[PDB]
Amino acid sequence: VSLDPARTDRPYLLGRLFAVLEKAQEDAVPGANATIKDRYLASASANPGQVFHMLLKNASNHTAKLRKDPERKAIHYEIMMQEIIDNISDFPVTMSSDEQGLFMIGYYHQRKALFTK
Amino acid sequence: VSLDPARTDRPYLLGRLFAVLEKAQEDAVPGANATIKDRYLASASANPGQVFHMLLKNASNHTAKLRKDPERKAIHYEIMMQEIIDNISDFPVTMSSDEQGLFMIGYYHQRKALFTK
Amino acid sequence: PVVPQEVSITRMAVTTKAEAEDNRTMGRKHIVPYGLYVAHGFISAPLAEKTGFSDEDLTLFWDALVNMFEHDRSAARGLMSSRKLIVFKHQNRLGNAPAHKLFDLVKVSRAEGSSGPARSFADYAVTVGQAPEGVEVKEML
RNA sequence: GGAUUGAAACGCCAUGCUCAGGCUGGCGAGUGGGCGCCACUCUCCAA
Repeated sequence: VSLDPARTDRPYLLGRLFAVLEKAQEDAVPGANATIKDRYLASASANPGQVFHMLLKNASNHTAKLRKDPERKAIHYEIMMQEIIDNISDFPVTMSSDEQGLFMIGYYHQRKALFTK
Repeated sequence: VSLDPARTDRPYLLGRLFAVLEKAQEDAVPGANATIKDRYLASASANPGQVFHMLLKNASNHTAKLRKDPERKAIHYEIMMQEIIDNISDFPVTMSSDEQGLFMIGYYHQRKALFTK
Repeated sequence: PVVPQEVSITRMAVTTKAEAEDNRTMGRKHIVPYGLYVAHGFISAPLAEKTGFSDEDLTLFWDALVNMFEHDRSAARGLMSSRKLIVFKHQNRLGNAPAHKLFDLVKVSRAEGSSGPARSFADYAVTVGQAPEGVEVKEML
């Protein structure tokens, strides 16, 4: 078992999206004292509709800063973000417990891939 | 017989994960009067889908302290968690008796390895 | 299959000279969220001819079977009740068919809305077949 | 093509572990605790 790029289960996709967002921030601001997951992990899993929009908004700044210098992947990150958010229909207001567990599973599956190769 | 890192039986993997989480907590807050083993061991083995989404939050909360020190002992736990979750697909809502026995066996197998040289 | 659940309990007092000194004790329980059961039975005429078992006794027996659980309420029992009763009556002093064939005429299975776990009698469907000519089947009980 | 104290030699017929008995009665996860302290979108470009 590993990351499945065709599951299409909404919590799974949300977990993947969160993983990529945190990776982006990490690249943008090295050595940060307080990261996004330290700030929002509980709420993001419990009530996606509350926070995700502003998390997406801030992401643009991190990508914009990166692509301003001769370093790239940033296009790769935004490509992942766009292709993932293409499949999501809408952010739920609330989620059940098993759905929250699926969220974490998706998050970890996604995160392991990024450090491969 | 000893820890088999290729068994891939879901209760076995859950048992291993519980032990690693307990180890992380112990490292984070020395000398705690109460530990997750006392608070949750009964519940998790019976209904995994209800509590793991909570345990994983405190997992990150604990790792945050360590990673913020010059104590570098602290991505080892994250690496282990990535390995273990890589084989899981979903959390069972309920488990049978023999499955719980296998869960305990996996837990004890995992715990012994952590204390080797 | 059934899936028992185990629940934890507390108490305010102690029974004997324990030097804990407030909360004082803890307990345990086991319960079944839901389940449905089936039972079989037989009656023999030659033996009744020896003991004298008579018809009015049979009527009383039917009544007791119907109203068995009404007086059995208890702390641990929960709620239990009966739902169905089918009787096969042979037409002579010795049967006209094997029992196992008769027991097969009754079938139980999930209703259309299975919806995973069963939690009420409405989740099942019960049906009865057609009995051989030598046997009478009455089910209104 | 006389004589291994030898040459021959059944343990055999057949019989029910049966009749029946409640794991019960019952017990509070309960008492209570500020996400706070504070910080310029700002410097200049004919129609």
